[PDB]
Formats: sequence, structure tokens, C-alpha cells
Amino acid sequence: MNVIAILNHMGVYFKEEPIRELHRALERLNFQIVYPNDRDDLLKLIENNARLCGVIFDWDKYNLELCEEISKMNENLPLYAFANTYSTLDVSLNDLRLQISFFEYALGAAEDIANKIKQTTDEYINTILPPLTKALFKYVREGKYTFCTPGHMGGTAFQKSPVGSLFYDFFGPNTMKSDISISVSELGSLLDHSGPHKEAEQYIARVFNADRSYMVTNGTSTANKIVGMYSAPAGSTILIDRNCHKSLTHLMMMSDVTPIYFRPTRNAYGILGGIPQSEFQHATIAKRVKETPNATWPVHAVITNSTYDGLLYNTDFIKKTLDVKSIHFDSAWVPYTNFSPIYEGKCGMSGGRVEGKVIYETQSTHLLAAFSQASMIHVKGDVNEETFNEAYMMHTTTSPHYGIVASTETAAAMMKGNAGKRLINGSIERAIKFRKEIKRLRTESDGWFFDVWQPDHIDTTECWPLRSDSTWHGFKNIDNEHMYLDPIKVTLLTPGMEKDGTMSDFGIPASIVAKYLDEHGIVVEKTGPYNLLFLFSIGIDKTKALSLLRALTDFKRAFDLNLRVKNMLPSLYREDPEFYENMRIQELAQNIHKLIVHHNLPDLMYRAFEVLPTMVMTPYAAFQKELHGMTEEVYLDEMVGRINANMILPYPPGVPLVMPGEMITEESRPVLEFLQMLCEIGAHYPGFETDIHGAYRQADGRYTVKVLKE
Amino acid sequence: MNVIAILNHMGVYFKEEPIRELHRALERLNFQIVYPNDRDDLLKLIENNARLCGVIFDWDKYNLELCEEISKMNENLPLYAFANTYSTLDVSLNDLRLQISFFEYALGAAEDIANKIKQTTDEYINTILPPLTKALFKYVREGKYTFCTPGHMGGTAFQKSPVGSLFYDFFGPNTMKSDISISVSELGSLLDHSGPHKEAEQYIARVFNADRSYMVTNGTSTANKIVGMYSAPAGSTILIDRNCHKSLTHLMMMSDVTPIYFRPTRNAYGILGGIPQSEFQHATIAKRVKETPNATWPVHAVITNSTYDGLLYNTDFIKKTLDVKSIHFDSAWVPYTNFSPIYEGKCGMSGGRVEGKVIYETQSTHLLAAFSQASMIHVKGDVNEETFNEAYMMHTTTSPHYGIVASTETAAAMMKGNAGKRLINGSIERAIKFRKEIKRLRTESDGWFFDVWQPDHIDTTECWPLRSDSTWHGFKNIDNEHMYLDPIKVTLLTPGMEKDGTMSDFGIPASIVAKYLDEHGIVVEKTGPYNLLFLFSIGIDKTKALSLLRALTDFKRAFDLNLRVKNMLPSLYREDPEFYENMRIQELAQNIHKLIVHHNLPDLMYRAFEVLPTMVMTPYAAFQKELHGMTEEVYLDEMVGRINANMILPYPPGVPLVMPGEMITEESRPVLEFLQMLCEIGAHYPGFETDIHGAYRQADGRYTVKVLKE
Amino acid sequence: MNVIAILNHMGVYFKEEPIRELHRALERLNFQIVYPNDRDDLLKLIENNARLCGVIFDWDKYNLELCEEISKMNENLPLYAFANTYSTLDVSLNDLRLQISFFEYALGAAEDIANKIKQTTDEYINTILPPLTKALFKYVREGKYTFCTPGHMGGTAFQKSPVGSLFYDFFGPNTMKS
Repeated sequence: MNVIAILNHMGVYFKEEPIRELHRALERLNFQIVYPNDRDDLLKLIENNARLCGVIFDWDKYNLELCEEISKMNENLPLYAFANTYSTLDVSLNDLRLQISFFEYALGAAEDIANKIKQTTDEYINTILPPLTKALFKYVREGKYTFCTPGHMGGTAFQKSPVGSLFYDFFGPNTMKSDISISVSELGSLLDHSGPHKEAEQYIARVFNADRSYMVTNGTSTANKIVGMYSAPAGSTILIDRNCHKSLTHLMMMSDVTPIYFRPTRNAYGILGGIPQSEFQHATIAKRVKETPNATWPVHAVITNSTYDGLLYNTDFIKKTLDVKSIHFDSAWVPYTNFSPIYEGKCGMSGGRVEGKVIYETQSTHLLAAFSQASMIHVKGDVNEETFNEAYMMHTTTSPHYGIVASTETAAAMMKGNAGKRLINGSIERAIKFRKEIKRLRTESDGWFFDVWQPDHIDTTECWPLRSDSTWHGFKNIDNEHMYLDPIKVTLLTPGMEKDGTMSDFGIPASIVAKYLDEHGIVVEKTGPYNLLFLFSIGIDKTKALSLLRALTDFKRAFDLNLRVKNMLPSLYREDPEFYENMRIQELAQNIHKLIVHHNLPDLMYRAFEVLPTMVMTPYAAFQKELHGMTEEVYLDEMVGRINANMILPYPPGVPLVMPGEMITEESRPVLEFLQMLCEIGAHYPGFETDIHGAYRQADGRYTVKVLKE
Repeated sequence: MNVIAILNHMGVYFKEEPIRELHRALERLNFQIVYPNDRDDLLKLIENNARLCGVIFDWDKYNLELCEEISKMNENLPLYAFANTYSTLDVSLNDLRLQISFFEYALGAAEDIANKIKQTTDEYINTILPPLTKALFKYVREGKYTFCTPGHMGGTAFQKSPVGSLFYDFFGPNTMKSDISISVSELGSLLDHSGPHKEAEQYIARVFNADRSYMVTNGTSTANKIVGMYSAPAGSTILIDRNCHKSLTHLMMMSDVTPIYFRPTRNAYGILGGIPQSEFQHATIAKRVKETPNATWPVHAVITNSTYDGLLYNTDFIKKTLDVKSIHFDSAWVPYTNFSPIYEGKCGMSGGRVEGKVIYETQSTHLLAAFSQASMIHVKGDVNEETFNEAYMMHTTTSPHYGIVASTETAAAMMKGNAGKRLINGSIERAIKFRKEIKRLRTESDGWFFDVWQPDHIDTTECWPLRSDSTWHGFKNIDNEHMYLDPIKVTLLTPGMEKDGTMSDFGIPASIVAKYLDEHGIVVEKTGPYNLLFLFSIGIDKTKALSLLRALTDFKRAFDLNLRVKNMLPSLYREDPEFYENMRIQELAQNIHKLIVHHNLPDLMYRAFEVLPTMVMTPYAAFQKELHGMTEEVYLDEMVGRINANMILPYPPGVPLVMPGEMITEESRPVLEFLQMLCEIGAHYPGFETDIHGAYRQADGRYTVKVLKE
Repeated sequence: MNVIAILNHMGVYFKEEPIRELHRALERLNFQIVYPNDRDDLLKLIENNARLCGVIFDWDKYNLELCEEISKMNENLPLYAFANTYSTLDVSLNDLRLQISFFEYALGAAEDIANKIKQTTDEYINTILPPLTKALFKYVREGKYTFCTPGHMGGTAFQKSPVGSLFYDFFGPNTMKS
């Protein structure tokens, strides 16, 4: 932070010479002076460079031309205004709130003015930096504790070791010294929620519109279990989205609870739809309580809001309708709802308390930018603070990393205020630009191209509603004014399926487009049989957009030339030279596509997940048997009529198929048929193997599963 | 890594000029040349500087004088030997294993020789560096994934933000880029234990003498729960050291188990003694099974080996004697046992398997040097790998930090081989030196001084045995050839108690010595009423030893002058100027000491922990009530006859006093008397407050505790 | 292969200063910068000089005036395009097949951008060179076979002989080692 811009020649020595003296005095005080070519260049420098930290200018020549323009960009930026004859305090200025220091052009003033500017900059720096990190830097500068642990002693031991020097040499002293313990007692305490730790909680709780906010450093995996174990008593029944995370299965195995499942809808594509309004209404729930063996009224519900594909609930309706005392919105996908008005009435925290209920959001901070494992628990309502805090303290890491904690606090510091508001606004604007760019290239090229899966026109900047009277989304009998498409989540479609969900004769499975992009280091966020997703973050610049956009036109060009796999996919070639020697990219695509077409994969996959295996015992009940080691393996073929010991998690489509305690019967035979079909279709091409978790491929090529012993 | 030493003038141009040409050629290839004044300076440079990475010398002038000396220090260090007339392959060399490249002094050779040396150094570097970190650096150099998350995009977002720049500016690009996800698929997988992750496990498992080793990144807190939940079935009885960690209480509350406690011995000082041999013998355990309500034969035992004060068990005796199928040595204090022969027969992993039993060590790597939260599970025996691995995967962080994992791997890299063996040997040697230094200063000074708590003579370098025929240790009727003192753990004694455990008229409580050292930034590892501990690590150098040694003589000097608290403890003074205005350091000491003497604190503390509160219900049973919110607060005075809801953990002495479900009665009245006494003695001086966890100081100054409702 | 052409003054510090920083950063990375007097001089340089291996330009000032003209001469030639306000992905570009990397004018970017350009140039070089000659050069750089024949040992014997040095001195190590 040392670049000072100067903008001018004035035509008079009495002005020019003091600025020369000040230039020189400031350079001696370790400032880099930069000189925008013109007024517009200066505004672009500021706009793009946060390291520009002051502007010197002639008051008369520039004040009415600059002051408001700069204040729009950054209201703390130091301005050093030099006066002429007519320079003064005009009544027009009286009403503006500006951060202004007035200075004259004089030789020999730089020493004192520089010292004041230094002090005033430190004052501004001190205001904007968060206090815990500020104190940490001060310790690293001043403190003198020797004869101390950690044994590495500020990384010292790493430097005398070539092997340790590799790790130290990269990270360096500061990184090594920031790994501190409670021996630095003046930073307060996380466990007492005291000092700069309280200041952080209030800052966050106020920013994110929560009653109370906890900082969790082991992800939403851990936030779920802290909320779960406090929330789900033994012997109780819970309503749980059949679309649930594994960490909630691990909770069920550890707690004696009976699940009744909210039942999402699904369309032919396999895209999950929302739990319909009926699922929340007292009459519907009461009926399932009647139909579920040993069920009682639910004590805790967990809803995933939004769905992945951007269907958000009318949360005003849910909070009013769902008659459950404890409602936990796992809102991992929507951490940003407080920051766009388009999400009002469509998020957990929106509005005020819900009388008679505690509402949770658990959020995976790491659709924002933060270190992996950073998660928040946002509580809207009361807990038993002593029992909740004991629950928190029992599940706290053994050695908390002092950076991870600061990384989550500094992630907010970055996104804070205007400039973070303007950053996200910019990304929304470019999202819509890119959307229209795909349409352009679709026009310009002869023959097949990518398309976008979206409404016919997007004349409106919002999360576009999905309506029952529209066909573009492919869902059947959708609720209206219920689901909305987030502009920044861009799905692309590859050739292979019809707008119906029926199959084309010509197809290019998306997995092949991924292999190509993988040779070129470009990662596809998410891929399905014929779909690819791209996220337009604040990362994504003009260089990356051009490289991606160009890479996509290069795929088409290379595909259409029918390049040899040998030439287009050299790393794949090296896996089996003979297998791949003569194959061309279009033949690889044809063969895999023909398999998909023939094996009717989408229909079989759809049907496997539309019925439920039979719950013979609960996951917890089966785990009691496992706890005593009462498990054997059987072959996959032999599994009908047996009680499964493990979750069986196949890829595709990546969601649980059989739970511990469930059994395939005749009612649920399509389950087994899908599984056997996956083993067959995936046995053909090296690099395109079957993948089913919970099934064990024996060295002989047969699959086993774990079952309960009799 | 670029410093090359040259050692010589030879008196002939045909030798000197090529070395000039090579000096210049090497400087142009970015080597720093250094010139030891003499042969001894070179050996000291090598000994102290790992960045010296090559030595050029005249073969004849130096080979018989240098080769073996350097090979003793570092057997990979590149040597570049220049030949004369008599230089050749003498039969005497045939048997030595050396890393030698032979070169001639010639102009113009540096370009090619430098390139070979560069390549040969990279080959050596590549051998010594561990492969996962090596691959990570290569990615950071070569890879080109754009349009990607993490959103911060290699820290890019931090740089445009003064607040984020504070965090980035300190850590920098490399630190920011090493926070990666499984998108970098070529590093293998932790969860599959595959690729460079397997290579790490084998490396560690072989180094630490285990059958199998797991890498845990959430401390031994988490290692305990992974082993616990696999090991302790519901309805079973467990033998557990009444000296247990809180994380094992949190396990008991979560699992339906019945505890029977191994009962340590204790002496008047309050120092824990070992569970006697009788506690392991079948007849003793059988008798407690009879006497314990609803007890069955134990399925799992947890012993803390060693004790803190260095009493190690004959583990050969325990493994042979203790008739329990599952024995878990929580060996957090003894991570280094594999590396000194003095610990043979005295650690969990020593020797081979124990037929018919699984033996665990859980170790807190962070008495070594590693990041906080680093812990290992070392298994000696078989587990059900699928159920154990499912247990591991359920308790794995949400977002693993990729550095923490490398920090534990690089901590081993540092300590590896000879140089890490010589480092620890050096620390043992200095420990004994310092021990004799305290004795010297004790002689030189008139009047009182510090003493060391150790045997009368230490003519032997080992862990000295504590014997029943010796009085120095203060324990009553100790087992012989049972406990040993680790030389590197140095306890110092302050005036105040007699060698009996009886009280002196003159005392200086250790807490006051801590306040002094705290003003000077010096931390005391561990303090008790009249004791202070110092660890002589590989960190501790001559500068730190002198500063500590001098700081200790300065305390005496300043104490004996009776400086004003105002002058000697200015920060304490600022807390209450009026309170402290006229008080001198000796008066502060007197008043606090007189309190200790009068309140007979050691006797009362000793007695509070020698009886056990009555277990009315188990901690788990009480938690069922808490699970339903059935808790109220009562005042401390009102607690006899009530069932405690929380653990009550007082400081001092820092170990549990009452468990959930326990009740103070008449049998255990000294418990309440100690607690009330602590509230009284600690109410006198600002900065010397009472501290009891589980008791809540109300704003009015009264204490409450949580109890079960009736 | 190290001559990079720069074609411009733009009249604004926010553009000119990053290009100054990049000029200097690139010169430190061992590039020779050349400056065509004008657009036509640049096209003649390219047309006549295969050692010109990259062009840096302002996207708006020059893209519609240069892109097609350069693509007619050499379709692998690295272009480093710097963006302004109106710079973006216009539907008109969607159909052209071009080798384009997009970059911004920024101080301190040269170290990373230079490394990417170096890598991208090596990728282009590696595509165009035939693989046997490529492998031969790699051996001459890395391999370490000593105690070997040919007896001349990479021409070594020629250098100690004035008569043999006449033949070696002219051809040199590379010719002798191939």
C-alpha cells in the first residue's frame, strides 16, 4: 500500500516547484508515485487497483471535476488538496460528508505532511482492519517469548533441514508464526466468546441478519451434528428430506430416532423437484404418522432449501404451515441471500422470528470464497445456551487452526460494503452477457452447436420463475410462483437428448467433453449425461472467459475433424496404446452413446430411484448388529431377500440407493436391475468403469455387498 | 539452497586459474560462493547451516583430511574433487560408500559441470523430499486451471481489498494456492489410502514400529473417539483411569457403558502415582466386578502411560497381566519412545504383538514439533477394517486442510535420520549441563536460592529410577524398578514447602514468579503452588538459555531489593493503582503465602481428591434428563444431597471433582469444604480470583451449580 | 525465438504504466522487445521474420484492424490482448477459430503472465516440432552416459588437438553430439 497518484503541470513555478519538492520528499519517505495519463486513467486505476492509497491534486483545477467521482468509488481514500486564490469553504460543500485534508504547495513541508499522512493512513487502516488480525500482527512484531513451544519455534527447525525447508521455504516465517496457542492470552477466547471473538460474533450476527451466529471450523458436516444432537431426542420421529447428506445418516446411526421422509418430486431428466405444499400441511403429516410403524409426531424437520437447480421455497408459507417446533433449513447453496432483494421471502433468515419455533440455517461458506471446512450455524430463536455450549465444546477440534478462523473473518472483510456489492452486481451482468454470447455463436456456425437451457427470452434481470405453462424446464406439473432460476448458474446442453427427455440418434455424452477439457486443464463444475455447468464468479475475468469460450469452439472444430484419440487425447492413449491406436474421437462418442441409447440408461435410472427399498430394520438397529461384528459378505446377485449392512451409493446418479436395514423385494426389483445394468454397461471401455460405493469388486471381477448375518 | 564453499590457494596457475574460471561461471549460474577461513570453520558452517549444499576442493590436499569428516555430517552432500598427478583410485577407497563426482580444474568447464551439478543436486533433492509435497509444488508451477473455484482464485480477491490484503499480504500466493481440493486428483486420495497417501502411511508405520498407522487431523481428541466408538459397545463395563481426559467423559455420555475405575495412588504433594500391579491382576478386577452394581467383565481398558511426572510402567508386565482383550495406552506424553533405547520395555509399541489382544497408542504429536490438532492412532493388532474405516469416514472433517497434513509429514522429514538423532542427543546433554548449572549458582549466592528436585547425584545418563529407599521424590511406598525420570523435563522448586510436604514459615508462591516472568514475556511451561517446569527442546539455544538463566537471577535481585509492585509489575499496577500504590513485592508474596499457610491449602486439596463423590446415576443417565431440558440451578451451599448435572472442574488442581450424576454426602463432605474454602481464599486479591468450571458466579458474587430437577 | 512486438501510446496512465511494468518484466525474463513504427511495419516484420513470436496490443484500438490480418500470416502466433471498458465477447467473434489469450494491463502481472506465455509458447513449439528431433535435443540436455563410445566423446578429443580443433571449432559440441 504505497502508490500515490499525482495528476499535474500548472504553468507556474509557485505551484510546480512545491510539487517537485513534495514528489522528492515523498519518494524519500518510501512512496511510489504513479502518474495517470489523464483523469479517466486515474479513475480506472482506482477502480482496478486497491493499492492506490492517495491522490494529490490542485483544488480549483479538479475539485468539481473529481470529488464526487472518487467518493463514489472509495470514501476513505486520502485526498490532499492544494489551494489557490479562490480556494475556500463554499457553502455548497457544507452538506457533503467527505474525508478531506487541506494542504498547500510548499517546499520543505513533505517531512511533516508525510508524517501526518502516514498517521492518518494508519488511522484509516486501523478502522478497516478487523481487531483480532491487527493484534496478531502486532504480537509478531513486538513479542519476545523464547524457551517456548511450539517446538519448531517460528519455523526455525524447518530451515536447518532441506526437507523441512521445502515446506518452510514456500510458506515462510509469517505463516509459521501465525500458528499460535492460547499462550497469547490477549486475543481473548473462543470458548468464552470474549474480547475480539465477541466483536466478531456481533459483527457477523448483525451482517447476516441472525439472532446469534457461531463460528464453526469443521464445515457444515460438524454444524449439522451440533444442531442435530441438541435437536433430535432418542425415541422421537424426525421428518427428513430423502435427499439428505451422509452426515445425517451418521447421526441416525448414533441416535435412536425414527425417520419419516419428506418426499420430493422428480422429472424424467432426474432433476429433483420441490416437496409439494401438501407435504407441509398438518393433515398430510398426521396421515403418515398413522401409516408409519411406531411413529409419533415429529420433533425435528430438515429441509434442503434451495434445491441445487435453483428451486427456492416460499419460506413465508413454510414457516406458517409446517407444524413442527424445530425447523432446520440446510441452506448450503444460498449463503448470499441477505445481499440481493430478489431473495426476499425465499430464505430461512428473511423477516423476523417465527413465534413458537426455532429455525436454523446451516451454510457451507466454502458459493462464496472461504477456506474448505469453513461453515456457519445461524440460529433464529433460542437454545438452552448451557447445554448447547456444552454440545459445542464437546465437538470442538483438538487444536484449532488460527488462520482458518481468520480466513473466514477476512472473507467477510473482502466482500464488505459497496465494493463487494458492486463485485457481485458485475458478475450478474456478465452472466447475462455470456448467456447471449452462446446464442450468437449458435447463429454463426453451420450445423450442431451447444444450446442454453433457459427461458425463451430473459428480458428481466431476476431469478426467472419456472411456470407450469412453460416446457423449457422439463418438469411435470410444477407449482407456480415457487421455483426461480439463479442467473449466475449456467447450464449448457450437449447433443443427445430431446426436449422431451426422449433420446436422439446422434449424441455426444458430456463425459467425453470433460475428457477433452481435462487435457486442457479446464474443469467442468458439474457434469451429467448430457449437461455441463459453469459458474461465473468474481474470479472469472476476460482472459478466462476468452480461454473457455475459445476452448469450446476448439472442441467443436477438433471433434468435427474427427481427430485420432492418439492426437486429441494423448494421456488417454498412453493408458492403452493398442486399444486406442486407430480410434477417432467420433467413434469413442458413438460407441458410448449407442450403449446409453441401447441400455436405455435414463429410463432405468429414473425408475430405480422412484421406488424405495423395504425398510426391514432402521439403520441404527442394523448398526447394533454391526457393533458386535455380525456382518458377512454376499454377492450382489444374491441380495434380494437379505438385510443390507452398508449404504449402497452408486455413481451415477450419486445419491443413496439402499440404506443399512433395507431389503430389495419384488416391489423394488428395478433397484437390482439398475445395479446389474450398471455393472454391464460400465464393463466395456478402459477408463469408463462401473462405480458403486458399498459394493466391493473382488480381484476376480465379481461384486460383493455386506449383509446382516442370520 | 545455493551456497557453495571453496577451500583454496595452491601456488600454481594451472590450478588457480581454472578455479577462478569456475568461481565466475558458478556465480553466473546463480550460486553464492562462501569461503571458510579454514578447515574447522567449514565443518562448523556445515554443522550449523543446512543451506550449504556443495564443497569444491583439491583431492590430494584434502581428501584424507576431509572425506570421512564430512561423511559423518551428511552423506548426500555433493563433493567436487579436483585431481593432480598422484590422484587416482587407491585400493583403500574401494570399500567406502561415498557419493563422489570427480572433476578436473579447467577453464570453460563450468557451464557443463554446473548443469551436471544442478541435475545431480535436483536428483538428491528429489530423493529426500516426500513425494506428495513435491507434486504439489510442481502443480503450482505448471497447472493452468482457470474459471475455477475456490472463489478467491489463488488469493487474487484478497489483493484488491486492503482488509483482505492484510491476511494475503502476510501469507502470500504460495500459502493461498496450497489450499486445494480433490480437483487435483493426481495426489491420490486419503479416503482410499492410495498413491502418495499410501506411501506416507507405510513410511510412518515403518518408522514408528506400528502394524498400521492412521493420519488424524483433528488431534488425539478425535483419535480417542474413533478408537472409543469402535471399542466400547453399549451395556458393557470399561476399566478407566480416574485420571481421564474430558473427551472420554463426552464418549461416556454418548455411549451406554458402565465405568469401573483403575485407582491411581497419590502423595501429599498431590503428584499422581501409578496404578499398582494389583490393579491389573485377575483377582483384583474380579473382586471389583462383584462390588460394582450391574458390572460385567470389562471389554475395554484405557491406561495413561506414562504419567505426566515421568513414571513409566513395565509394559511387558501389563501386557502379560491385564486380562482385557482391548488395551488403549493414551501415550500423548511419550511420542519419542521408539528413538531412545532407554525406553525399551516401557512403551506400548515396544516388542511384538500381544497374542489375544489389540493394543492402541493414541499420541499428541503437537513433546514433538507439529501443528496443533495433529494426532496419530497407532494400532498394534487387527481391526475390522470396513467398520473401522466407516467409523473414520464418519468423523472426518468437512474440509481437510492440505497443509496440516503436510506439516505432520514434514515434521518427520525434519527429525529423520542422523541429524535428528544428533539433535535430540544434544538436548539431553544440555539438560544435564543446566541441571548442574543451578547447583553452581546455589553455591555462589548467599542465602536462599532455587533448588532442583532430583536425585542427590546423577552420574548416569538415563531416566533415573525412583526407589522406595529414596526420599527426594516425596511419594509414599513406591514400587521399585517401575518409574523413571525423563532428563529433559526439569522441575524447579520455590521457597515455601519442606521436603516433607510440611509448610515453611517463609514462602514465595510460584504464581508470583510467573507474574514477574510474564512482564518479561517468559512463559513457564507448568506451575503448581511451589513448582515451575522448563522444557529443554531443540528450540532452546544459548541466547535463550542465557536470557532465562539471567532472568532468574534478576528475579532474585529484584525480589531481594523489595521493589514496589508499581515498578516491578507496572501492568498489574495499572489494574488498581490505589490498591497497589504502596505495596512491595515481598508483601504481596507474604499475604498470599500467609493465606496458603493459614487455610492449610495443601492438606484440604489433598483430602478433597482422596475420596469420591457418590455415583447416584451414571453421566449418561443424567444426560437423558438433560436431553429433555430437566435441569435447574441451585447455589453451591445447597448441593449436598442433590444430583449434579455438570462436571465441576475446579482450578486448582485442574482435575474433575464431581461428575454428572454424582452427589456429595457425609462420606464425601471434604469435597464441599474444599470448594467453599477456594471461594474464600480466592476472594481477597484482584487478579487472584477463584476459578471453578461448572459453577456460575452470579453478578451478585454468589455461586450456582446445575442439578437434576425433582 | 525471443522478439516481442509492442504496438503503443494510449494517452492514459492506467494503460501506459502497466505496459511499462510489463516491458520491464518481460525484458528481465529475457525477451527482446521490438517496436514497429506503424501497423504496416509490423506486418512486414512478421511476413519477413519468423523469429517474431508474440504481439501485445490494446484490444479495442486494434482488434478489428489486426486480428484477421495476422491470422492470414500465422495462426499460431501468440496474441496478448488488453481490455478496456467496451472489450468483451461480441457474438461476431463466436465463429472465428483463433488462438487467443486475454490479458489485462496490470503492474506486477508480468512474472505470472510471462510464465504462462513461456509455457504456452513451449506448447506451441512442441506441437510444430517433429518428435524425433525434439527427443534428441532433450537427450543432449539431460542424459549422462559416461565411459562410453564414440571415442571422441562429444567431440572432447578434437579440442585438445589444434588439427582436430579446426573441424570441431567450426561444427561445435551440438553437431558432434548428434
